[PDB]
Amino acid sequence: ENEEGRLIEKLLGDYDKRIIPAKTLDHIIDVTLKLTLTNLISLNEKEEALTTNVWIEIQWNDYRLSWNTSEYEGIDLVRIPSELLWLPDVVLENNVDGQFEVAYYANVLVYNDGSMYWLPPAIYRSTCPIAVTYFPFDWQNCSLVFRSQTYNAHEVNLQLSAEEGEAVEWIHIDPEDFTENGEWTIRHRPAKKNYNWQLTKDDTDFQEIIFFLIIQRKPLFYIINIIAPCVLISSLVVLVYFLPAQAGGQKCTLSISVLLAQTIFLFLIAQKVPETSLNVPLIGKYLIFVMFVSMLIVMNCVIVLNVSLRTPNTHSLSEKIKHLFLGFLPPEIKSCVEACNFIAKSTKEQNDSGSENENWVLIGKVIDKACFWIALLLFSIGTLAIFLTGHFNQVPEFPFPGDPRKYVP
Amino acid sequence: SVMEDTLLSVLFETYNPKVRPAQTVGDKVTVRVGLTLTNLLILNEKIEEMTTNVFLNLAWTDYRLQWDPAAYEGIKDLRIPSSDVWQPDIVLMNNNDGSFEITLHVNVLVQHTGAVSWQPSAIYRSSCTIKVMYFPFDWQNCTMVFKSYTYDTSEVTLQHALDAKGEREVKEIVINKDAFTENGQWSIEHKPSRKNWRSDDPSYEDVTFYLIIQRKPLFYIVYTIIPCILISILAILVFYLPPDAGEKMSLSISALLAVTVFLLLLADKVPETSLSVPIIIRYLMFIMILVAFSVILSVVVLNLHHRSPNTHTMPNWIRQIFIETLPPFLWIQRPQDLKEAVEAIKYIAEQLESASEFDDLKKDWQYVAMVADRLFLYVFFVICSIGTFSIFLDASHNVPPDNPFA
Amino acid sequence: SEHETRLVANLLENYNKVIRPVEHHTHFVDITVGLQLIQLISVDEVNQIVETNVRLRQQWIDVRLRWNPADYGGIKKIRLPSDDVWLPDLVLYNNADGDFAIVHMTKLLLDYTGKIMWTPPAIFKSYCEIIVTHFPFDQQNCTMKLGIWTYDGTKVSISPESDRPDLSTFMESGEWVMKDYRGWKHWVYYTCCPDTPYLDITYHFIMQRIPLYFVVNVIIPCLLFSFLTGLVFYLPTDSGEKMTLSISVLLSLTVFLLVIVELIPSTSSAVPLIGKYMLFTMIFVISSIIITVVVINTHHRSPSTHTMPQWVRKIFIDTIPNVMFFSTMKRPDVKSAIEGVKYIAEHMKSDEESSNAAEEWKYVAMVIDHILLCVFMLICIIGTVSVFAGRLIEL
Amino acid sequence: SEHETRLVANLLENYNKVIRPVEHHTHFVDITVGLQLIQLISVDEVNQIVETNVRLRQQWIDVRLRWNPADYGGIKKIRLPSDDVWLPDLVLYNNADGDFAIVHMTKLLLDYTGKIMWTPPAIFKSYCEIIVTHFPFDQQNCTMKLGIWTYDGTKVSISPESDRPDLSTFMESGEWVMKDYRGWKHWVYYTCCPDTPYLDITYHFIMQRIPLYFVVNVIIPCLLFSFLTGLVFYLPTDSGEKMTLSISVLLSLTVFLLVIVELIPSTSSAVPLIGKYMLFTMIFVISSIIITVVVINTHHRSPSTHTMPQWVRKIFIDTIPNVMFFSTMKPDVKSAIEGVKYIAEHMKSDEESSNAAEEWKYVAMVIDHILLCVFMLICIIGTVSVF
Amino acid sequence: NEEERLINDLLIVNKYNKHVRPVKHNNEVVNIALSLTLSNLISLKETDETLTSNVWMDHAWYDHRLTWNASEYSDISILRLPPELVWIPDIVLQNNNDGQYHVAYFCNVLVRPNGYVTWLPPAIFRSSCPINVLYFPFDWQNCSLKFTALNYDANEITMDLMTDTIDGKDYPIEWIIIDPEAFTENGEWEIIHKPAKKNIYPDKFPNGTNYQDVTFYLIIRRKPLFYVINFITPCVLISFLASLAFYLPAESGEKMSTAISVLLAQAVFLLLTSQRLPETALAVPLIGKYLMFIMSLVTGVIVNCGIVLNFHFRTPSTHVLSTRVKQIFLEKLPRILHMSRHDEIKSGIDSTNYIVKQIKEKNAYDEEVGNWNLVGQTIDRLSMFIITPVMVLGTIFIFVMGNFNHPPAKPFEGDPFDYSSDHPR
Ligand SMILES: *[C@@H]1O[C@H](CO)[C@@H](O)[C@H](O)[C@H]1NC(C)=O
Ligand SMILES: C[N+](C)(C)CCOC(N)=O
Repeated sequence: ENEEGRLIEKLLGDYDKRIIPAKTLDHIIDVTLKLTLTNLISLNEKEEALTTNVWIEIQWNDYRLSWNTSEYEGIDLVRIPSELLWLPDVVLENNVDGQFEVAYYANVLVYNDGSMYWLPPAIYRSTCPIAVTYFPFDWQNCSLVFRSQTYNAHEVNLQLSAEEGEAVEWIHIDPEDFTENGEWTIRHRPAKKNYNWQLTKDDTDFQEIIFFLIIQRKPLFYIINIIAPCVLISSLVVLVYFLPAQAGGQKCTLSISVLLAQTIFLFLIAQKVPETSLNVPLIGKYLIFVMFVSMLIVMNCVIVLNVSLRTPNTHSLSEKIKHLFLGFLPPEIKSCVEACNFIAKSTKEQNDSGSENENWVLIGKVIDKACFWIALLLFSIGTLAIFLTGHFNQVPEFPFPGDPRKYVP
Repeated sequence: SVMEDTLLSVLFETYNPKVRPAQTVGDKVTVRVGLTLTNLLILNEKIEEMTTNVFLNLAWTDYRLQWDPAAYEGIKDLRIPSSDVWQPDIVLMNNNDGSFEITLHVNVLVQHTGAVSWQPSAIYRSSCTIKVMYFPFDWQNCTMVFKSYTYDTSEVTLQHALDAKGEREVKEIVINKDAFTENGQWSIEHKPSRKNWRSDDPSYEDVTFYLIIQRKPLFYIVYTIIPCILISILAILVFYLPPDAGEKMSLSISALLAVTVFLLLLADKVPETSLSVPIIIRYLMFIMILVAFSVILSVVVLNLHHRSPNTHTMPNWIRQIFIETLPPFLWIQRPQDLKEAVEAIKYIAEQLESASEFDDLKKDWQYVAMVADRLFLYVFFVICSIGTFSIFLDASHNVPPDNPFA
Repeated sequence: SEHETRLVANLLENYNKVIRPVEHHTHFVDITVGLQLIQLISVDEVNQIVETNVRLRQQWIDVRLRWNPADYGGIKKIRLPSDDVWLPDLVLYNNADGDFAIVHMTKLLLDYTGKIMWTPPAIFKSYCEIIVTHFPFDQQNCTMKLGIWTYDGTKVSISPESDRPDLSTFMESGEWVMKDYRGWKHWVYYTCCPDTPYLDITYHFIMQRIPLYFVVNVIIPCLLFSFLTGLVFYLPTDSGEKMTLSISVLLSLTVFLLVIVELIPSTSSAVPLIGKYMLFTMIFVISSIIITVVVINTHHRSPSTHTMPQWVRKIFIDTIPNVMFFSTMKRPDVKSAIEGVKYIAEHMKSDEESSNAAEEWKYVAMVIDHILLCVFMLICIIGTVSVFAGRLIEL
Repeated sequence: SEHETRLVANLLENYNKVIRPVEHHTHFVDITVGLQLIQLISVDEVNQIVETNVRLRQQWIDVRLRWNPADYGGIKKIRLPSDDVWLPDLVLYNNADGDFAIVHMTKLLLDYTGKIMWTPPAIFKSYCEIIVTHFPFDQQNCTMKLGIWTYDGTKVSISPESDRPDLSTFMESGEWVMKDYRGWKHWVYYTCCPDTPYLDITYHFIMQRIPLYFVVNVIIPCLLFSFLTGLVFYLPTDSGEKMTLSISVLLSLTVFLLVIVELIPSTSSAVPLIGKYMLFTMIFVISSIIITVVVINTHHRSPSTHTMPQWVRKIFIDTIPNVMFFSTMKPDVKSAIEGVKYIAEHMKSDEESSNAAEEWKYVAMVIDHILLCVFMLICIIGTVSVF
Repeated sequence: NEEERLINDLLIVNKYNKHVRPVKHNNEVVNIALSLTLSNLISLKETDETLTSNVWMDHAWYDHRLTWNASEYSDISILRLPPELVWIPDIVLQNNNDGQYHVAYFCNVLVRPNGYVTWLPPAIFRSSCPINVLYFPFDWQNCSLKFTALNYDANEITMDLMTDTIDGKDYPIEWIIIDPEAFTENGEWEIIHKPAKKNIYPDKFPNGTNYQDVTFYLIIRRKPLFYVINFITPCVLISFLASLAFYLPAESGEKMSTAISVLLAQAVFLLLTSQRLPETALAVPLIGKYLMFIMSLVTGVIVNCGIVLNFHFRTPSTHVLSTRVKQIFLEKLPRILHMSRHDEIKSGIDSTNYIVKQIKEKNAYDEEVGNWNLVGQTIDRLSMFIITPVMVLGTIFIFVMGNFNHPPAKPFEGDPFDYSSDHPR
């Protein structure tokens, strides 16, 4: 016969699960927490939520559920459904949804001395305020805040689990069950007991256990798929300085089209970053910079076209301008005779007008070359600087800058 | 009333709703299953599910719920909460979500002879395999498979529901004109019902309700097909523009990008199954490839138009075809001072004559370009018209069968 | 049924569902677990979640629930609510978006020998490591790890029904093809509980994506624009439209890049070949734009200020044109009047000289375009043959 | 604990959680209600719903749950499940996509004098009337109307715990800033129940949007493209690209306007200033396109079919050019004899026609300089005005 | 507190059965008064054809088992009981979209000493509302909430509209109640009519539960300023740009670009309009009709610009200016359309004669080209005069036909009653 049947009937008989198991008035139940991360499912940027697949290990002592193993044929561990027992209402407070408690209410391992061991699984969605300053070269500092929803520090004493005397101050990671995210690398994973000193040992919010996850984004996907195309397309603006400054040269076409492509890329980025307004993402800063540079290049194309396509009819080529831009930066017989004279004169005048047009075209070309050099320098420096400051965003060496401890097993 | 309370106390004194009513071991409970459709809400093509608002007309006999009306002040039938009586676990087996059971647990009607009738309402999301071949000129064949999740043929015998005058079975979905909203995008063509078995499983039996529905494609026509017809018209036009206009590439490329954008935005509404290419996507791809070839041929015509003796020499075959043979068929027929002054006049005249010959050869090249362009115009007009007409004629000849085959 | 009513009353009269169904606490419950796959609802590549419609068949013995048919009119099987009897706590370890355990407490079948068969339904939303490296010609291998949660192998033991999950009633997907599927049993030692093994059954399915939809809707337009890329070299410079063509191709490709990036997950573990090929095509179009800008500059080179280098002339007018066999290239006041005619003649001579030099420059530009057209057509065909290990052209 | 077990058994033995906690039915229960805003989860402008994470603190006295601590080992407080005792039915009147009442039945704290403290959490999805006038620099005022549903003022009375909601533990939004917040108690007479008033507490939060996401993603590109509008006037007609540039600017502006249309609700109560300004910018750009087409047509006017009118020559060639300063504008021998005379005559005619055409070109140039000056003036006065 | 004693007597001592109708004889009928209060018209999703409403359902009936003598107990004149302890009528929304049939919050009922029970729960309802897109965005919709009693047949409980007293005479409440103290006015939808009808279907029987219902209708008119400002004005301006594109000279080299860009903008507007409407085939939306008409017209404009360009770039080397086309496009139409307006000497003589002949031929060629240019100008002027009036008249007609669309000023066309709160019948 299964003696567990009569043992459990004895234990749960005359047992009230609403009563905190305090032996005396001043007894404080010590509740021990330990988080085992099995999968970092995702960090939803749009809603700023970190989803994790964890096993939360909760341990306490319930003196009511203790027995003498000799009276039950050596049974020293039984499994009782958690719905039948008193539990410390340990919940994830910083949850995006309304899910405070665990997902699946597993059984509780009850040992003969009253030790209760509860290890339910959970899919936790917790708020992670996302810093976009260095997107996509960013590292996020996500937190999981655990505290009792019901009992205050005068009743329940939350603590971190300790094995072999040493406290486990980190998110445990079982090698038998763990999967790499593929987009996020877990760099640090400390855990500490925190206090809200604005409160007192009452109010149920005085004490909490915080498990941290300093995760670094892998940017190769973002580089290859967004940044490299964006830089390559933005670099096309500098080509407009080698197109002819006349009808069919298509300087403005190229410039405006590069501007439109950058706008498309801005829309593309808008689908990847959160809609918060605390900072502009690094890639967003680069996009704004290149769009402004392309606007400047459109203006310069318009100006060079205007200069090149000038004529003596509308504009006069000043001698000072010419010097500056070309010296430093770079019966029947009489009627027939009259007809011939006029023909020669008209040809000469047309040729002179053509020569003036040629001078204007040359001035345009010189301006075009100088502005090409300026634009190339500007674009190269901007790109290099922005993505170098992106590449120099290291994850801090220590989980907490003040502490000298590494918080690793 | 007091007497109803007494009757309820007597009926359920020892009644176990967990036990299937079989007055003798081995008896089978006959369950009549009928479906009433109040609204066909959605046929979501992306996830391939049909959402319907239905009543599930169930009927069976429970010998334990019998009483003599004369002994209870003439009470002949009771309304009882569904959870107080045994009911067959009739569920929608092919739901797309996890919802197998009904939503609204109405009271069951129990008559004094033990006959129990139950008409719970539900919002069922049933998986429907979508045939994308003729989208949006398509008819879908969506089914709703109902059977007892728990009891097999050895325990319950599923039957068809009876009509109002319970003399003949109703082998179809019942639609109530008073309570029924037409979809507005789908028209119901057939709605049969049929009991299905499995030759490899003698314990399996279900009642399946089929909805043979036909789509009304006016939305898709107006918002995708006519704009693409206009784009194809522009693509045909590009061959009437003269090469000197400097706008041939603009027009052809604009048409190409427009049709590509139409395909990209239509990719949202079509299903993502790979068993076939919908007729609308096939038409869009045909137009896109036609416009791409229009771009290629416009580039060729522009290249031909801008040649000259200084760069190209016209080969014999080009002159033979495009100058002589095609144009008829295309209807596109086309004192030292005096001596030196004399020398200068000679030079001017020779320059003029050489320029005239050069321009004559250039005009020959431009005429070749014009003739080739006219040929392309005719060919592309024919191909575009024939292809569009053929595709849409094939689409138009796609109607559900008269016999639902079920 | 009176007999069945009495039997059900007697079975559960003094039955405790919190206790394991064993006759001695030393023994273990042997549970035969069989996973039946009904439908593959979805495969969310971006979120890396696979939704499947399954039945979780479980069988075990409960000696407390046995009866003698002769005492109950010959009843040999009954249906009991699953909430009435002890049920194993079988949990899906790799759950990502759904429930860990079974939530649809359907009725179970109980024989008179105590044998129980329980087949509840479930929608499993399990984590799926999506390998976007051959997309859209990829195959996926993601699993469903099932195991008893709170009982070790010495208390409750699970064994698969068969080496493979049951797909007898599987509903064809239309987006994926089932290549292979197995169920492997594991004895896992966790750092929580290092003295006893926990039993586990991991079912895995090899899914081969059917690529027709993605081919037609993504790849064919991209290939079309890529082919049009090299067409800009056949467009003459006098047309004044080369930038139009090249830039339109580039904009189309950036839009399609937007589509690609919103198609696949952002994981960086493996570089998607579709993304790499799109980047290479963008580099291709950018090089086309750069070199056609160079050609346009060459065509419009002013002979007055630029003089053709001897090497340029030799290479692009004396040797390369002879190599292209399939191209059709070419390889008183009366005095005042007298000086007026003089001036006209001299100006025409100078104009002819300048025009001949400009025409030489244009010839060089044309030769460069022909070279680049040949090179870019060769590169495009070589590329389109060899993408996705040729699976695109094979399809 | 044995003492606590016995106490809890004694308290709820004859307790009926359907009756109001009042010694006499003519009294009323005074419930101290406080709202504690934990986090502003979302603000859906299109759907006009505000989703907030709050903790609803409620306090009242239940005389039926008294005890003498000396009789129970000196116990002075216990935690009880909410389901075990009478609870007030506070309802969010303006619920839009959530629950009307509290569904998280957490445990409540019970004092030995009968005082009860209950602080269940909730996710309120309340209706929020969005004012789009100053988007994206707008501030929003929307509220949570909490009141007892079935008990009128004479049976259950609710009072605000504090003049303001508690935001001590509020998580900073990153999209919004709480400028002000307060809670007002009201006595309301409903047409259902006209004899007695129903009490409620309306908590409102004045939240100002942080306008940097939309400045970077919407306003800056729009300003860039609008500023490119004036470049058309400085682009010469000979370039053959005025219409390309102007059309591209107009298409980009309409694309961004259509994007803005997706960020705001479709209500007609107010016209957003951003939308109105974008519409005016498009009107200006289309007027500029009209004038650019007129300028292009003028520049190509053939003197053969058009003679410059006097009112055009007097004004555009003699008046504006002098006024506007910043620019830098302004045998067979007889057959041969007849032929040379004919050539000279053709040069007569060609020179005259070219002179007329150049006059037309000059008129077009002065026109587009006038437009460019107008655009620069508009831009300067606009940029000074905002500063 | 004597409420405890009263409740114990009513529910325990009297053995109240929650699952029995409150009747004394089985053949009696329970009358259920029903009324609806609209506190907020949350949304009307045209794409989903769903109406979301924040309403208060008001049920009222008599339960003879919940009567008491207010004097035997203390003067208790009212009592609040949870709905799960007393019999309540299960009135459900039959035409819901989601699976929500009942009310959101099951609040307490109010019971008076005479047995009059009232129940005023709140609810968020997502009803099915077919959308008439014929006149979008100048449309009015006719949404309904149909409530049925599926737990009992018409022979067991009778639904009714709740009555109200004004001067001692009862009049039914035949409308949705809009409480000024708890109503939020929608910024997009304006409530015109809000009648309530108690429908009976004689083709059915009182045997069953499909014989009766109470339906609350909601004729709401859209406020179109948003769509007029944001969707119609830009579209109209961009469309007029097309007609303007006829005034560009053929030499500009941007006629085709302008017309094409206008067409592409119109296509974008058409696609965005498609995004906002349900995919029903009942009728094409008014704005959809306008966009299709204008896109067709702009395609005609593009084709005619192509014709103009083809005519302009003709030359004697490839085409011949026939007399018919000449007299049509240079004589008649320009006036109709009011458009503006010793051997060295011999060699020298031979060479100058050759030069003169070439110049004469060149001038004749240029004259022919000029004639072709004039023909092109005549053609595009005629095109402008023929097309721009069509554009403006079509725009005005389509957007005046929409503006001349109002709700019918009376629900239920055959019913002369106003169904207004201010004139109860
Ligand atoms: C329905 O009503 C009709 C007409 O009174 C009657 O003949 C029939 O027996 C009734 N059936 C039921 C099931 O009430
Ligand atoms: C007061 N009110 C209208 C908000 C709710 C009415 O609830 C009752 N009194 O039954």
